[PDB]
Amino acid sequence: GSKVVKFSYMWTINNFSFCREEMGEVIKSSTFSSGKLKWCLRVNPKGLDSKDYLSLYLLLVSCPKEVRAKFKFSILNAKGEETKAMESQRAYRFVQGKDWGFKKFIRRGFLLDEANGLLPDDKLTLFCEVSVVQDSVNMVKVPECRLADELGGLWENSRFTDCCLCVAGQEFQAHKAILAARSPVFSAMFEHKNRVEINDVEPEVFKEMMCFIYTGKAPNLDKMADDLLAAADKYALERLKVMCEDALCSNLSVENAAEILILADLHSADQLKTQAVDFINYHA
Amino acid sequence: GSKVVKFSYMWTINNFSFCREEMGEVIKSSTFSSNDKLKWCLRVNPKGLDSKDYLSLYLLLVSCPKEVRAKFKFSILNAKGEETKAMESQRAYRFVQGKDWGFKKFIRRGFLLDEANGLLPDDKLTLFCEVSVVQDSVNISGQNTMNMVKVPECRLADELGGLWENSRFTDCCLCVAGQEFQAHKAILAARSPVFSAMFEHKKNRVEINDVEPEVFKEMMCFIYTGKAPNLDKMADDLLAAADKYALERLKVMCEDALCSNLSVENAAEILILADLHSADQLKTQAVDFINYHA
Amino acid sequence: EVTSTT
Amino acid sequence: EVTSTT
Repeated sequence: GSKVVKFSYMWTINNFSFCREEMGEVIKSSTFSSGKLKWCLRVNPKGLDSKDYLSLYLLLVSCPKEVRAKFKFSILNAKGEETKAMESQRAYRFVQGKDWGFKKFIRRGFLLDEANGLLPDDKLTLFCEVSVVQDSVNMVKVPECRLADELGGLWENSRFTDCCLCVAGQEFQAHKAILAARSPVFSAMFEHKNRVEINDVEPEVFKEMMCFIYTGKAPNLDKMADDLLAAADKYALERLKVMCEDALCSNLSVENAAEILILADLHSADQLKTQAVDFINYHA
Repeated sequence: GSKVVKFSYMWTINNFSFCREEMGEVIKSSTFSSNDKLKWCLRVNPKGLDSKDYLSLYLLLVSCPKEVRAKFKFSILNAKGEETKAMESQRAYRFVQGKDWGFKKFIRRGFLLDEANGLLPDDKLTLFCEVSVVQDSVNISGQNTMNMVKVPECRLADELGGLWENSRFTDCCLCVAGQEFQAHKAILAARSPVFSAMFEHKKNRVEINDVEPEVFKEMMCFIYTGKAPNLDKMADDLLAAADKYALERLKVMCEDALCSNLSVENAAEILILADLHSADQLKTQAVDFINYHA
Repeated sequence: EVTSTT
Repeated sequence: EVTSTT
């Protein structure tokens, strides 16, 4: 017979109008699943190439080595009903990293005309429904990946450490291999006597940077975004740098924009600067 | 969310117009299923119940582990195997052990017994039932941003993978069947209670005599990245390896793959594997599969 | 019309 | 009309 799993995903993008994405550029949403597949949506604000449209796609992000699926995209209005729906006429074949969708989902001009009301408060709300079909001829619970947490313990308990990092007097124990694998700046030092001096980062900010290096996370980033941005920059931890940019971006206010702009120039935080420049003009 | 399970059943009743069942008498079919813990069967009253000139057809849930939501459709198959005189439930009905749902007046015997319609070739009545069991599922989704900043996806595993793959800053040697591999105590001890124990009780040389080099590489790759790209080709050996080195998640990831391959032809081989390496989830699946195909 | 014998 | 960028 058949097993058919149906699920939904809602995606709201604020200040859609101000999305400076140019033709070809993409915005990726968060992942979602039916509830062992992991999906997500990709949108091209100015077409994939016909740039007078929005390109919308459904991407299979992760899965255990193929999946058939029918999909339907639409836009929700203020009352929460669908409008402008496009649906696949059949189920398409997906594999990890594969996507399917509509190059010409909807015309910008139409989406931007306030007469149609698809952007209440300038917020675009995309809705996606998926239907996965499988032949009978999922039942095994597999634990989530715990790589980050186990490597995190390596730093939190100083197990099998091999080098010492002296931060403004304080001695911290770490693993060279891990630091080098994760930092080009650190990799450069260990490529040219197991004791490294650091005087550009404050201890507290250091512990958090290290937490990122060992686990890809930084739980306390919010209370030290500016200092972490600078620390991330000096040690070429590009992703962490961007995470701090996002934290600073959502703090922009008339009172702090100028300061945040200066900060972004000094640490070559391209996304933060643009956002700051834009924030300041809209308030000139 | 939602999960729908579809399955159907064909029931041929030989010498139909010959069966002596009188008004009120009911003949039931063999039980069938969609593994699934539910057992269903079909019920037909050749001469109705209350009425006399109609056939009464019902779907009956015979067994279940203490309720089910299901839509169903009944039809009759002609000589070419096509559906005819179909009748389906508008919605899903609630079923519990012993409960049935159907149609008191499915079809008139007059229409059925008119050779002109050819629904009784060789005086055989083939009824067809289509069932759709529906369950509610809760959708799961990640939090979305509210800033124009696009944050790259985490790349911890990939970078750490570069360590194993390009043998950088290694500090120990793993000797597998004569072949030597470079690794890192820290990482192996952080991810394997077993390696952790070894590097606990020079100590940079560890001999590995229970795994094949090809399988060991895949296992080591799972140790540095949490992924096993080739699990599809050695799920049975990788299971054993995962079990010997206490890499639970890899163990289950294999139980999962081995489970998706179960067939009447290998279920027995696999059960043996599940038993020896105590793969609980794979064991149940295998046992049930074996019983279901008994 | 859907009914149950019970 | 369904298509794939990949």
